[PDB]
Amino acid sequence: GLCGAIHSSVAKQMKSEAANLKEVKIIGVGDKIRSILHRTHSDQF
Amino acid sequence: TTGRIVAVIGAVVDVQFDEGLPPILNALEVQGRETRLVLEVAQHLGESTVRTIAMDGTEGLVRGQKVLDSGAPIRIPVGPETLGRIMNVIGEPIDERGPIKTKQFAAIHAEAPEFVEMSVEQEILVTGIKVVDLLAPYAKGGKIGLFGGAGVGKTVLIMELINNVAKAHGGYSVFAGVGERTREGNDLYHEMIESGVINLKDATSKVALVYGQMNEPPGARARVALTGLTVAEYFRDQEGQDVLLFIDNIFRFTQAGSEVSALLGRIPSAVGYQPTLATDMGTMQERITTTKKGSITSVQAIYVPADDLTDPAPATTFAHLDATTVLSRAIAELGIYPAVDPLDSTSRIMDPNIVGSEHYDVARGVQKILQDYKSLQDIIAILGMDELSEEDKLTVSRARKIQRFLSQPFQVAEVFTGHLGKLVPLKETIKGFQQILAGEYDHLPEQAFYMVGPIEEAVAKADKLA
Repeated sequence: GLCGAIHSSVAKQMKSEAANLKEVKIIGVGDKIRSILHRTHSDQF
Repeated sequence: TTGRIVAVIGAVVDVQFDEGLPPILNALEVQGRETRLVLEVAQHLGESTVRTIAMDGTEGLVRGQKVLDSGAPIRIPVGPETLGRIMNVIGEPIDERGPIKTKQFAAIHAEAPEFVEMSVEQEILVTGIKVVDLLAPYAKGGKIGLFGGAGVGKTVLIMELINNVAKAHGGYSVFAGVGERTREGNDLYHEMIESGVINLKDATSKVALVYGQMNEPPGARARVALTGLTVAEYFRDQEGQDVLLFIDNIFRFTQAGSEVSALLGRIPSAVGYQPTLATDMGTMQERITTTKKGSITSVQAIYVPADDLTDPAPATTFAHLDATTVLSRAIAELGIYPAVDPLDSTSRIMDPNIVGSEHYDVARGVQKILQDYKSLQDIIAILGMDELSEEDKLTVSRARKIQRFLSQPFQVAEVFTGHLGKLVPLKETIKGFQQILAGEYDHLPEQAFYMVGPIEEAVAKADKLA
């Protein structure tokens, strides 16, 4: 972390898609994504 | 009775009498002077000597000089013939328009209305100022106080209120300039003339002016408040009138007291102030009040030294108000005017059973979000917003938009805001703040909310910002 909004940005747009959508399945490269757009979507990993 | 000046130190003149020692508070006239020099007795030092406070410069006095007991305390012309006139601590006209020809004369020292004489009606006084109306609403016949360090907005706020409230008030007004700038008295007088609240042609003036400014010796500044006060008391009780009483600045009365106090020979209390600070504020503040006979809505500017609100002067004044508008240099420096601190201003009317729960819930709503923003600020300060939670960042957005929407252009400050003064109606304030809270404008930019009246203008500004 400590890089402004690098993670929150992708996460923000990531939740947006999963919502607007067709089946949903996701992958996160970099632990931060797995901790952020996570809980709400673990059963979606 | 004729006494003799025994000692002179600044404004403390000690006079000795041979037969007939004047009681405390009695006004004596010094003999042998080009102009009137009234001395107010302060205490009996024993040995037939009285220690007094001069009401004007004491230069030229000489030990052994003769002094005459006036037989009473400073007395001043009271009645409707003071309306539209400018007067002194000692009640003489200073507007070069002749004598104030009144039927009665009142003494500036009176006791405060009794307990049984008190009133408890609580009516909201809408001013058109967003922050004040929403968060620390004033009240008819109530006591309001505007706390402010140097150059923060106390006077501009009094002016705007004079404009927004005094101007359309059925009933009289009394402006008492205590220890402030002379130019201001002059700025006001002429302005009052212009808008016709002061009429030099007819008897239609609705304002009486009393002044004891920054150029007077301490004793004058220590008593003019009492003098403006007395004028107001006449309309209240002798005519059952609804009065408006503006004082700029009541802090100066206390300061004046601290100036003579060492001379009266007193061990100082904390911060060099006089040990009698509270009682002096008290027997004076307690006459500035509404009663069963009449109503006094009073707005008092309270200068805060070195910006320290823990200063004995301002500190001791909170307890006398019903509503307080605490101005902040920090806010002012952000460009928010009026620079009112939203989490530090209060009003005994901020009760659901008085302003309605709609009002009561928006009010507490706004404060809660600003309080929340306030705690995030420490971290925002080193690391900015990045590390903030999506949720936390929304309080921050809303808080910064609420903070801006609390500012507003005053007619009186048009020359500086570069914008036309606005007066927002209460329901417009309750509303505009609801929506903000409610997320109905999370899309607009902050700048849209800065310096506007009604919310509708904030939306527009947003379009113009494109």
